[PDB]
Amino acid sequence: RREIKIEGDLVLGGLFPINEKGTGTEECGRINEDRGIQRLEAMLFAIDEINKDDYLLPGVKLGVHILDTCSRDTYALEQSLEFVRASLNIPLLIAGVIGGSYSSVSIQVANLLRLFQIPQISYASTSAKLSDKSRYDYFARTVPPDFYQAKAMAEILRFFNWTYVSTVASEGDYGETGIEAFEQEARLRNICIATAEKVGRSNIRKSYDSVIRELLQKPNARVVVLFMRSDDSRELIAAASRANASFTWVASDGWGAQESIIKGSEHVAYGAITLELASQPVRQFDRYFQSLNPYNNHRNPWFRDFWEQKFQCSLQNKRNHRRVCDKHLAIDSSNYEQESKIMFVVNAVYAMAHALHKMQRTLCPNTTKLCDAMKILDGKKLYKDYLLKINFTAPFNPNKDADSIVKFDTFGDGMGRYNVFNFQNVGGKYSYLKVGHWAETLSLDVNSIHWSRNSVPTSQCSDPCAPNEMKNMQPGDVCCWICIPCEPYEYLADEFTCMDCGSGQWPTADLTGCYDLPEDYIRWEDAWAIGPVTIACLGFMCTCMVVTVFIKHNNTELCYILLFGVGLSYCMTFFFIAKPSPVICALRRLGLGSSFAICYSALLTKTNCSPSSQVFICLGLILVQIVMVSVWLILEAPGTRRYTLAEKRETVILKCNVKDSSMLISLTYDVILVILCTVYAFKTRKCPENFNEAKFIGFTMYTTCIIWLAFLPIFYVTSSDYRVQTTTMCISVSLSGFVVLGCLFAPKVHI
Amino acid sequence: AKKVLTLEGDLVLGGLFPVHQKGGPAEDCGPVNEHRGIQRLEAMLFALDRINRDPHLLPGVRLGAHILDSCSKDTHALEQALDFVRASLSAPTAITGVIGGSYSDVSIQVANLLRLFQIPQISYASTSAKLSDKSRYDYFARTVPPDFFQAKAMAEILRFFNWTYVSTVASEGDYGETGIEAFELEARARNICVATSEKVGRAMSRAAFEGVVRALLQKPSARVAVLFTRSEDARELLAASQRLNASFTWVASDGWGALESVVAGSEGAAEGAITIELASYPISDFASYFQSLDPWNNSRNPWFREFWEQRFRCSFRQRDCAAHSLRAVPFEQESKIMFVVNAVYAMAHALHNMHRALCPNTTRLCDAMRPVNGRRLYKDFVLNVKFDAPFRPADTHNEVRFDRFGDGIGRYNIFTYLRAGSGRYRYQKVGYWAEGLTLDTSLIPWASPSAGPLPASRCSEPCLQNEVKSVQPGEVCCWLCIPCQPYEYRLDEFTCADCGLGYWPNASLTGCFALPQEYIRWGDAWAVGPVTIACLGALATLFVLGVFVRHNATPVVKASGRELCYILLGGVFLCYCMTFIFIAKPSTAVCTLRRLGLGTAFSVCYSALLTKTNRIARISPASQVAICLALISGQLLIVVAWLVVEAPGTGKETAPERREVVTLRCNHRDASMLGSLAYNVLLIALCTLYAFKTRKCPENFNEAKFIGFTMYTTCIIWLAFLPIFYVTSSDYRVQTTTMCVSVSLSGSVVLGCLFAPKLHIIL
Ligand SMILES: N[C@](CC1c2ccccc2Oc2ccccc21)(C(=O)O)[C@H]1C[C@@H]1C(=O)O
Ligand SMILES: N[C@](CC1c2ccccc2Oc2ccccc21)(C(=O)O)[C@H]1C[C@@H]1C(=O)O
Ligand SMILES: *[C@@H]1O[C@H](CO)[C@@H](O)[C@H](O)[C@H]1NC(C)=O
Ligand SMILES: *[C@@H]1O[C@H](CO)[C@@H](O)[C@H](O)[C@H]1NC(C)=O
Repeated sequence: RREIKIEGDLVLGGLFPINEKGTGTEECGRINEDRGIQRLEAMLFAIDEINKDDYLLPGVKLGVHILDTCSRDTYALEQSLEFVRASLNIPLLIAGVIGGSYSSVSIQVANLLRLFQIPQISYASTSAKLSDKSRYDYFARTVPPDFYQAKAMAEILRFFNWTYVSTVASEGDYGETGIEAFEQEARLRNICIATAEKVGRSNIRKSYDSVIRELLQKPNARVVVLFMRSDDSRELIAAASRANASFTWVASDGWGAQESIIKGSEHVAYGAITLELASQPVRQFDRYFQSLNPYNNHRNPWFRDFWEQKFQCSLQNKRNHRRVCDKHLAIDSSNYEQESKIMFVVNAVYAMAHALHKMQRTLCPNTTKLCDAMKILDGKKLYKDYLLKINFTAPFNPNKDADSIVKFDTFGDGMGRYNVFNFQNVGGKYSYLKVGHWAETLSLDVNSIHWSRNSVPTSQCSDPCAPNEMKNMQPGDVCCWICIPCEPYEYLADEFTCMDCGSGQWPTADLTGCYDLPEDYIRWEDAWAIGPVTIACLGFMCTCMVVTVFIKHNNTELCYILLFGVGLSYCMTFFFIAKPSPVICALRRLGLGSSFAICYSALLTKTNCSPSSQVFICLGLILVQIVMVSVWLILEAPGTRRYTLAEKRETVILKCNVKDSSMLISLTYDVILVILCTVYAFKTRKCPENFNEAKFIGFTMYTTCIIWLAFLPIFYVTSSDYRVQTTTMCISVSLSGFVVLGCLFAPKVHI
Repeated sequence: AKKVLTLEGDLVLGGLFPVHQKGGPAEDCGPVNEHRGIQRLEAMLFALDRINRDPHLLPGVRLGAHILDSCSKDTHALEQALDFVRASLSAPTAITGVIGGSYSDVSIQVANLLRLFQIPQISYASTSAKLSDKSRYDYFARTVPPDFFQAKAMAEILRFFNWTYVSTVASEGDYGETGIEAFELEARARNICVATSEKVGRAMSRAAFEGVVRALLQKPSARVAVLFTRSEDARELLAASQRLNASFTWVASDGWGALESVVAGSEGAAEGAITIELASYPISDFASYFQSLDPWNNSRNPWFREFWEQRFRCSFRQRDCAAHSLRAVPFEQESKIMFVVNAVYAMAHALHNMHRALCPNTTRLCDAMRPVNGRRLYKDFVLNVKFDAPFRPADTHNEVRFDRFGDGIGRYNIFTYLRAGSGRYRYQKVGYWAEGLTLDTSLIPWASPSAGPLPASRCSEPCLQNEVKSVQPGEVCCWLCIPCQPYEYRLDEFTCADCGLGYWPNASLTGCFALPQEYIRWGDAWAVGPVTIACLGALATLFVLGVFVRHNATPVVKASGRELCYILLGGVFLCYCMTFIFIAKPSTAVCTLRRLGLGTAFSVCYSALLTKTNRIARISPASQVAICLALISGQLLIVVAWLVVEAPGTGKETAPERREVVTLRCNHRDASMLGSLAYNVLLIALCTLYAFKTRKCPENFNEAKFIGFTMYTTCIIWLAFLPIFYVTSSDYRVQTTTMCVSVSLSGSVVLGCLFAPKLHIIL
């Protein structure tokens, strides 16, 4: 409990964790060799250089005032009253405070200092709570917060195309706040978490083993995002050693590049990506620090205590338990290492020096050897104006690459530069090697990855579907999508269910590929209807021969009328053509019905035995009825059948959908009436002709009646298609023509 | 010169009473505030004197006072409050407990300073929402309600009068911005939303006020406005409203309160205004103890001299500052005086409870509590005080309690602005809001049921329960109502449910039970004649057969076919009977059976005609009868089979101006009757063709002429009626009428032809 103090025009405050936190009666016990002592001389070294150099505050001497905090909230808070007691041992005003290595310690000091308008810059505080300027108006950091660590790993997953990931955390401010930041960044970049959970401080292997087992049940995620401290980091690796599996670890600053994390379990941690803060070593500081001895370092009171603890020797009042310190003893590089945050401490000291120099230059134009009116200091002008807007190169830069520029953002947070460390096996010996950097955009070296590019783990949920054959549905989580197959005869849907085009459309690779591709009465007539047509053609040839001999004979008109009906029926089969037409279909139906009517009515005159005029008049009535349908709006253009239920690629329309429906009913009614009259008339007549003629006339009547009766069920069960519809019509008309010609030509041939 | 009011005691209590006014920039602490600084300081002094003497509250421990000033400033308040912890960080005296800064910024700064140093604070007068946040101020308590409890009171009073469409007026800075957000959020649950969330700045022009009043007037259906403004802002707003002749049922926050100066100069435009003020009562003991003080009596107060010099224009050199009575002088007690003594007594109760729970050995303050900690006191004793308020009226009951957020209980007195019959304009109390709302509705004449109350709903819904179609996003507060279409029903209040287009919904708008129809609507046109003809046809058959029976034993009848005559008579009776019974209620086996029999009956007549002309044309008789019987049986069997298979009966027109048709199973009989009609037509056509070649021999008393007449008549009637039947099939009513006429006409023609043989037999 002492205080470094050096008189000067301006003095900078100091708060360092010189003594580690203790318990019992003593508030703080052993001295901190690295966090406290090493950072103590770094600020003293930096402040000494400022005075020596004439390019920064030439006529202004910067003082020093450092107070121990012992890593305790209550003790550090009560030690900050000295910096404010003189703003109302002679008290002296404090220009600013450069201290605070623990987030809890800095929070307590920031709350007290913000009320009294005293700017403060911390050198290691990475808490996200201090980023809320509403609660802490006057606070700045030379180190990035924990927000950027989540952002850096968020871009890592996007760069490696990792979407299905598992996140873990730890109890405390670090684990809880860090894991929340990752979720916000992942939402914008489209990364979904899996089995997210947190671990406690119970330090029980049973709980840790349960966490490891909880990763086993989810094998789609082989990458684990770590937001836990170094204390329990080794425990999880040790826990993961039992029942080992394959996992990829994406850790944070807690793991870092420290080799103490892995101890005999370097197989489960293989191929792990860890983030560590970038910190170049300071060459000048090493020479300065090694030249410190208790003989001349009277300013630092804690130096004597540090020497006793580090060397386990006593300088004054040495007892027999502890040997007296040997002479000519100095610290050397054999057992000395640089603290990871030395450059941050130096930058913090330079931040006020540059800010004070700028404020001195402006508020004291053409002045030196102290200032004018720089006795009372305004926090708002110095901090919010002349401290947040700072851009100067990092002092003592080993390479002067100019990439490291000390500046403060809108919230006062320092620039965020991180290092991506990859864990790999080289020469059979595991080691850490940096494989990239993260200033503002993630940069990675693919070639720098060794023995880990063989697999390139992905851990991706919902591998994209192919909309051509299966559609997409919404699962329980929006991020993942499931493949659902839809029926093949509907067009592609981008994200929704496949909408149905209708009937007769065949979708293709295009999204709107489905279109009307109707068939034109698919040519099954060559296989099916050709036979009846060839038979009909043979009948037509026989009819032509029958006509030729009848024409040659001159009374050796009734035969011509009967022959005309047979000839008209012959072309009925050829009337049906694959080419669609709204007039040919109507004409073919009317012609077929008319031909049957005249042929059937021809035998009516023979049974009754002037008569020619009546037959012609009766024939005209049948023709008038046939053309009566075409007069109305019954006729229409052919259209594809609505066979939505049937899985037919193409639709064929040949009957116009209005002709066969109406003509078949009309033709059947007309045929039935004439057939019934002829049958009754034949029986009533007492054979008013030759014996052969009477038998032939009677036999012909039964043949047409039997054929018409047999064809009646065929019409109902035709199921009009490209083949059955044409075959049924051709077969039925062929039988009627042959029967009429068979019973007429045969009696003439015999006689 | 800074001065401190200090008293020696075992436990000392801090103080930050703003005795000195802020003043201008030149004078940091100029005028002395007597109403808010001196009066409250004397109230605390009286409370401390009373608590010291009374042997029931910390009986042994004596309480001291360390009272400072804030000068209505934040930095000065922090500088003065630094002296509180100058002894408790480890002659200066340890200070435990302070009584707040009597402001918002001052109290916030003091709480922020004392949170880290563990010193409890109980502000007697501080109403802010920031201080209610425990994350930043976890050691702050107050005996006054926060600024969001009056929002609860105003929302509740708006709900009581069924007012939901309101316009909010805000103010610049604190008390005008935070209150609006809390009021809106609380009104979201109560289905109340803003209309014009207009804000008024601190330096806001008069013509600008007129423009804002016109902006308020832009909404026609907004007769109620809630005001969150300061006193002078409200005064200017009422002045502008009076100039523009705009009247509203003003609702105001604590800023208006019951102050007469706010309404003074703007009477007439503020009638019916509703205002709420913090509940408080005068203290007789403090009033007697403040009036029992003159400058030469009290020394303990350093600022008492300045208060005396400010209040009376005399001077302490030599002047009236020694002859001034101060007795029977116009004096008024500040509203927030009881809060100071309540806070002091709460601190005393907390300290007494701590001493009892930590030093139970002797009444003397034990040494075990030497390390005083604010955390334990605040968590256990400060926040768990439940005691009757000191000096409370006997009739009323008051208890000082703190909530989980450190805020005191809320009690607001609602005020109304009246028109006295003989007196001037003045305020009154009509209710209070402690835990539940209560008002005297009949007390207010303006806001009375008879004096034209203003709902100001802006979405009045006088639509009937069956005529609501409120389908519009609009505002969640209310929506417009539209009557539903007659074709639809109001089954659901939100959306009209068009369950059926045919039936008209009933009064309840839930009976979607369809609309029937009747086929028994007898009338002079379609029932008087058609029914008589069908009945007459059956009767005519009875008369015809009577002649035949009497003429049966006659040589003439022997030549004619007896079976043919009987078959024809039976067919005529059968067809007439079906037509007569056709006017009946349809069912599964009534309408379908009747129409099926009619087809068979018609075919019987055709069969009878066929067997009556074949014999004449030929010139075994049993063969013709058997053939005709087989044809009739075959036709009936084909029809009968079709009933089970392809005779489905259903039909109703619902969409176009129609209800369910009056039919059970004879709805699709047209398709079924097509086969029967085709067979009947073919039989009729065959008979006509045979009759053409028949009648060659005029035998049987020229009976062939009668047969030929029937063929030329029945076929002509059937052919003529065929287009009518197809046309009439579109409408069920027309089809039924035509069917009965056609059946009767066919029977009449057959009956008429057979009349001639009857006449010859009779004569
Ligand atoms: N700034 C640190 C970061 C610290 C931390 C770092 C890594 C892993 C866990 C972890 O725990 C938390 C939790 C909350 C806030 C900060 C941390 C600090 O301790 O405050 C670190 C510079 C201080 C030092 O020990 O040198
Ligand atoms: N707490 C009060 C209330 C005050 C206030 C009261 C009425 C109208 C306007 C108004 O302005 C605001 C704005 C924000 C918060 C509080 C207030 C204060 O002055 O802070 C008042 C007890 C203090 C006293 O009268 O000594
Ligand atoms: C990630 O996916 C992109 C395409 O979206 C591709 O260009 C890139 O090469 C991928 N990166 C990998 C596989 O590492
Ligand atoms: C408010 O509406 C309710 C309806 O539930 C009614 O009972 C009450 O009387 C109304 N209050 C008025 C009109 O002041």
